[PDB]
Amino acid sequence: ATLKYICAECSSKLSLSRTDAVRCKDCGHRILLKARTKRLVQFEAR
Amino acid sequence: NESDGVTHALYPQEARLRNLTYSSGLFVDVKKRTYE
Ligand SMILES: [Zn+2]
Repeated sequence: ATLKYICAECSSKLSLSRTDAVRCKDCGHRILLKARTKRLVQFEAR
Repeated sequence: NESDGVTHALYPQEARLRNLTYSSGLFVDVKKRTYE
């Protein structure tokens, strides 16, 4: 059950927004990664 | 100098990514002594 964001540093699926901060959960680190779609992406191998 | 939760070691990797300014601060040793 889900993903939205990631901790640049302490490596750990976060998931949060607005009035929420922009920090973390078991690293207090202020940099955050978006995190990959599940819509599947295709490549031509050319 | 933070937004909130305050004053922290900064590595160069993070200053780059947060648009920070890899800075340290300056401290003198001051003296009051009286003369007009
Ligand atoms: Zn973290």
